[PDB]
Amino acid sequence: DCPAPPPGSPDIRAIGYYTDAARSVIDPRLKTQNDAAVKPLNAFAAHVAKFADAYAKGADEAAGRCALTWLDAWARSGAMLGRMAHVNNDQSDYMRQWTHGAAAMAYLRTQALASEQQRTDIETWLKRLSAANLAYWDNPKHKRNNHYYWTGVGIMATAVATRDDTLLNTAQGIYRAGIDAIEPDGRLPMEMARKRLALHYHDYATAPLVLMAEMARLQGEDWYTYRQGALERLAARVADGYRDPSWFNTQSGAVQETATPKASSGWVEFYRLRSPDPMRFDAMHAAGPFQDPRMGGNLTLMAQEGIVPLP
Repeated sequence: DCPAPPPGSPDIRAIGYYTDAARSVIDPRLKTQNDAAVKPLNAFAAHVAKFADAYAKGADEAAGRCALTWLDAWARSGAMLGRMAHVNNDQSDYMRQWTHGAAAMAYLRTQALASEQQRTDIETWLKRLSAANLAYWDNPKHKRNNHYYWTGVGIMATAVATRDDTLLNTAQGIYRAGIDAIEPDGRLPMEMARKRLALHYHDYATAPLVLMAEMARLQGEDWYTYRQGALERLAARVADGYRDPSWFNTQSGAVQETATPKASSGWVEFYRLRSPDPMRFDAMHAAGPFQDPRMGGNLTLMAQEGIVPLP
């Protein structure tokens, strides 16, 4: 039975929860407040990915159609296309970026089940979300860290699902901006500035980059050839960081928070298949399986079976 979706409100009212300039110290009451405010967005993402995962298992046409029912409801309500309410930061825009990515990823996986009506309304919505999220970054002040790279997930998934060569080129630029930002020692300076979370955010920056390159495979393109060796350096630094945080400790100036690779760390499920040295990523692979609705759902199964299930 396909549950009723949350309201697809045009407006988003998120609240930033970091207190320091490095955006590494969390106010627990602001975080709890945000989680309540963005509950319909996280619930939307979690369900459409749940439904896409179940469709991908086979013999569950119904789950794929339930994902589409949710997507079509939010598309027809103009969800997230209204006001991005500013409380103390741009958290509302960050949510639109992540939720667009989850929505476009789910559509990419389930569109074979979509009626023409659903295709028209969802794709129009996803293209409007792509234009809105991209326009946010037209402001110079907004620094293009991992939030920028995650914006490429929704743009890329929309591009592949709609066969929009223009959005494809926009997504490639976002991917390449990330690859271009990798320094010769493997670091991403804006993620290295997050102190105790430097490892966490190098991990979180690698995830959309890898996902974009993997979606490019769906159209026969090998984006891993761009600046050959840069992504490998970044990805290896992350894998090494979970083994031993000494290098991140030294370059960030802070002792990294102890954490097991989880969720969006599942970019490793794909990258271990692309790396010339897969054994570097066995430790991270062993922490699987990995699931993240913002990346389409079960990364462990998608790496084995493909992002888009066979119709």
